[PDB]
Amino acid sequence: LSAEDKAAVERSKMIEKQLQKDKQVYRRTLRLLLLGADNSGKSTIVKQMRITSGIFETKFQVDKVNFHMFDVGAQRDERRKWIQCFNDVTAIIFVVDSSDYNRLQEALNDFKSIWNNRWLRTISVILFLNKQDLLAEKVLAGKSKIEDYFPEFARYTTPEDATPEPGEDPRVTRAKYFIRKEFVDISTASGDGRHICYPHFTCSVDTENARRIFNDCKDIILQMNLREYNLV
Amino acid sequence: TASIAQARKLVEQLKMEANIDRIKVSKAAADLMAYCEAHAKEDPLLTPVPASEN
Amino acid sequence: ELDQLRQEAEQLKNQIRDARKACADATLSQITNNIDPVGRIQMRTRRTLRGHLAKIYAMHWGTDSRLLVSASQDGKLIIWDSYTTNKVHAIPLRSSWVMTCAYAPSGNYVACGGLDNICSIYNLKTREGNVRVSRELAGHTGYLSCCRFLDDNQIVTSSGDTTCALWDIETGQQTTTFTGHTGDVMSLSLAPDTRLFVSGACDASAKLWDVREGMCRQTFTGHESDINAICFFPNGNAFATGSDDATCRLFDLRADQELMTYSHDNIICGITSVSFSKSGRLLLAGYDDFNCNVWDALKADRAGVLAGHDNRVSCLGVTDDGMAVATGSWDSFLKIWN
Amino acid sequence: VQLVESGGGLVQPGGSRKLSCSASGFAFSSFGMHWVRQAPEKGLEWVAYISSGSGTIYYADTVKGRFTISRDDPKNTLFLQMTSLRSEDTAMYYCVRSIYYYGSSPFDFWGQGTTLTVSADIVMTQATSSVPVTPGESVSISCRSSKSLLHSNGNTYLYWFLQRPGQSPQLLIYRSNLASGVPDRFSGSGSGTAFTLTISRLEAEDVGVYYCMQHLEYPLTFGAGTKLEL
Amino acid sequence: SVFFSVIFMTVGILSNSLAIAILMKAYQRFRQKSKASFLLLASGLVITDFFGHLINGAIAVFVYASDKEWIRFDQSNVLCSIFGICMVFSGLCPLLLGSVMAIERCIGVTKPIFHSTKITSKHVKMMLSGVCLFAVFIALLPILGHRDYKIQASRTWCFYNTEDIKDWEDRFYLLLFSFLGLLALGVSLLCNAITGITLLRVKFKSQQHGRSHHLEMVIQLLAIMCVSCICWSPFLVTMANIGINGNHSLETCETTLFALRMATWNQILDPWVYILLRKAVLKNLYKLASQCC
Ligand SMILES: O=C(O)CCC/C=C\C[C@@H]1[C@@H](CC[C@@H](O)CCc2ccccc2)[C@H](O)C[C@@H]1O
Repeated sequence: LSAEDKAAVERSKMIEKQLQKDKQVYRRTLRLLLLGADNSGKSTIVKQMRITSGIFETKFQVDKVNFHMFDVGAQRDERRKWIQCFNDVTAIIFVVDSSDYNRLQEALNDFKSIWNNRWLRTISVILFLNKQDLLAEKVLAGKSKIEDYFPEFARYTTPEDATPEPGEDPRVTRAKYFIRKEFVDISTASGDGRHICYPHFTCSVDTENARRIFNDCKDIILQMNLREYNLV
Repeated sequence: TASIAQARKLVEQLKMEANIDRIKVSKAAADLMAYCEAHAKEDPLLTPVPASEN
Repeated sequence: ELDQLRQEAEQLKNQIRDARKACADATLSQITNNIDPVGRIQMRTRRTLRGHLAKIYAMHWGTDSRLLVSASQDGKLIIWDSYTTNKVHAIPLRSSWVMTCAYAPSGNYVACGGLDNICSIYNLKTREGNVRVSRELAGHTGYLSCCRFLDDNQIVTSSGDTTCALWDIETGQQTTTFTGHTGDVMSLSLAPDTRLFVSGACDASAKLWDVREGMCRQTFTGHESDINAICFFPNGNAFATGSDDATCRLFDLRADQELMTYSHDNIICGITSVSFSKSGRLLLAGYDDFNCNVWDALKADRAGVLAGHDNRVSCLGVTDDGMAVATGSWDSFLKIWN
Repeated sequence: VQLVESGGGLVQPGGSRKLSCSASGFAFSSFGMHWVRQAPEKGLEWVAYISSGSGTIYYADTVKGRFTISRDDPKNTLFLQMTSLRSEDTAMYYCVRSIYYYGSSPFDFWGQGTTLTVSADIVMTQATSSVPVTPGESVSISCRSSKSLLHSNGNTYLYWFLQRPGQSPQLLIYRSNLASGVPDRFSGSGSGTAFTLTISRLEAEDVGVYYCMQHLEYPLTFGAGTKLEL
Repeated sequence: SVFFSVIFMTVGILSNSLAIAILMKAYQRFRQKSKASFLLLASGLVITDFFGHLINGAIAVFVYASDKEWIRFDQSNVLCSIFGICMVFSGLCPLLLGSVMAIERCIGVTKPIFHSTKITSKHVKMMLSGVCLFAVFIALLPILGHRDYKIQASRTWCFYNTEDIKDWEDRFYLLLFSFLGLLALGVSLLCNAITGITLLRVKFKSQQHGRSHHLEMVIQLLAIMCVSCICWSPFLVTMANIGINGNHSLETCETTLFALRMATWNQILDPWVYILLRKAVLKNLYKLASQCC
């Protein structure tokens, strides 16, 4: 056999060892995608996690578990093309400004579009209803409520299992639960049972945000293991 | 006034493009067929070449 | 006054369409019916390349039919040896969301890009032995969709910002910027003459671009959805465009109209990559149905199917000599067919 | 790129010595190191070889058991521990880097080397040892081998090295395929058995000795060396 | 009697072939999503079980088809030692690879993040190789101790010395085999019970809408815990009694052969309760069988 061929085979073996060493780290870390319109407070969420670039990167550690959060910085409005590259990720974080009711319809439409995507139909979508304090203040002001924009709010009542936090006004509870019900009925529709949403109420100063991320990611990986054990 | 600029630019582009000459489809089809038949001998995918030459 | 220009543009479009139809003397089928069929072109996997850590999205062959470069979203560019399967190089990319790669004809430089909007040109013949970033150029406001080398000092790149630009490596500045389509650009294809190249966009249109003169000479609108693949005919007179409509259309520059539409009722998945054989009779298009089908350019009949993949076939390319065909898929396996 | 050797000097019979070499300006681990000895007023002779990551090591049948090669990747340094030094070991050792892959150029950079004084396979035989020539004429150095170097894959494993007065051997051709850093004047031709190094125009920088080497098999063997004067 | 071993082989061969086919078809898909560690372990288990039933069934057919004249075809004590390794091995692999899998799914359900990020496929392959090496070692340990396997009273299979137990070496080997088997079974049962309890808790505590793959997992865990025990505990207890009570035991060779029959029915039914009895796999197999034929 040729000596140059043997040296090339040795170089290939070394490259394979390096690829395995890199794949180790690649599998160790988890990937997360953060989506949300400009109105949403995603920038504050990214900057608070102190625990012409077309893509932005953010890394944090929750309970020793490393997470990679990517957010598009400079791209056009369209999303159907570059969204395909972010498949195979651990989960997608969708942020929406629950206070402003005008942009709420566009947020629901974007969530439905991201949920029914043929390529992302196997990735769970994390939902963080940010800016709950502003929504509460607005609905308590009584000037403009959700009913002016959504007609179903006139005949929707708070569920029987709705557990509000101590000191919350019934109107705030009913509004947030109506928003959560809208999101859940948009998600379950054509859910396919392989990917589910995780609604969570948060604000711009809640330190438990990363904890919710870790909690729902621990469950997403669990479902992936059951489908494997069942050979779905 | 960017809309007027875009409109005039589109109109000038269409104008300069409409001047391109065009021929019948029959000539282009015959040329493509002749080209395909010419290089048919040097296409291992088309004509299976012996294993020794792979 | 703007409605006046709108109606003038509409009238010009109608005139162009009428002039184009007037030249439609006959269809390609009526001329290619008498020719003999290509027959069952059965292909077998000769080499199976493994080592990629993530989805394979882009690949390209160099001047020689032996070396092969492939790009994966793990941040690794691997130079594969099609004959011995040995890995030649491994480049750790600074951006993991790579979407395009190119191999310069000189065999010394290789470019790549993606969502980072930056095109990094890696030098393979560096005297230090290790791969070094020769030039990292920026300026695009969108993800890079495709890249192709014209020479060892000039490179053309497409971006999602709807505009294309020709770059000069030694300086790192846009030599000429094109007007742009009405949507994000997706694919590029250089003509064998190096003077012309056609690019496809999400607006279902294709425009013929000139390297020296930054203007569009011809525009095509035969597709009904986003064009995801495009390839020039070996003679440089025509090109095929792949779209998500599960149909591939062959556009001829001299005729300036669609000559053949490759489609089948049983196919509903979109096309992701298209390539021509050295002779042009065999059209190889990758479909989202996890299978790659071969089409007869003249007869439009399916000559074979390459179902040696388990995921979306994302990229495929035929060697300059037509000895073997490489098909890449998201399954992280790159197989070299006959 | 620099390869500075050290550890030379005078040694007594039966002693030992550790010749070190400092590498810089390139990925030392990525390049395989080759120790080549050169007896006084004589040709080159391969000694040992160490691959990348110490995954493979080879020695010459004449030096097996005595010399042992080792490389420290963390510090980018090479070491050669010699044992049972014989009187014949008087020679100048050179360290050469080589990377192997399709389109590469093994033995591209030769170090300054170090001087050390004491007290069946393919063989390359050159029919010519001296060729007097003046400016304006051409030269064609011939080479003969006992076995056809044309391997089944079709690669011509032929290497030419030009050593100038005071300088180390410089790579001219690694496979007809001209090497880097050398003008186009140098060219190679011939079959798997016979080879010829043809220079179109002879300049004042060709003065030196031209050495031939085969690379079909790992154990290397240099030729007598053809000297050109001008 | 021959008929018995032959019907017990062909069934196992077909079961393991179908299981290997389904496992490869599933690994070609799931490999792109996760480590597919469970699939790798299942494939390894089914493969080792298959080779078992073609190596021990072939030897048994050769020895029933030789009028049981061991003195004719077995004089140097070379074949009985091979239907001795091939017996011990098969057994201890089918159980000790049933334990490691239960330990995997136990961590995958109790600590998914840990099984995903910390446990790499390389570690799973290393554990599989180590289990195989330990199995073949325990199967070859008697040969490396100046002793060999003696022909059992049934004159149809060679195994550890059962009759005429005099020294403690045979007792030692029997007790070690029984202890290893019982420990593997207990570990598998404990892991399966923990996984089932965790699933039941996390599911009956949740009321969002999820439960598609939990009930099937609990059913599979219960089926495995039941079949493995009911089929192996008899043989293991028999070997333990023979080793501790010696020749004074009251049991006869008939019950030992029956327990052999039952343990050989943990390796036909293992390719079943692990893979072939899944809803998706069942429907796919049935549909393709109805369509092809
Ligand atoms: O006595 C008789 O009647 C026949 C005796 C020949 C014995 C077995 C024949 C074969 C079986 C192998 C079973 C084997 O893998 C069990 C492992 C095992 C060994 C020992 C102790 C516990 C467990 C296959 O199922 C097919 C065929 O029947």
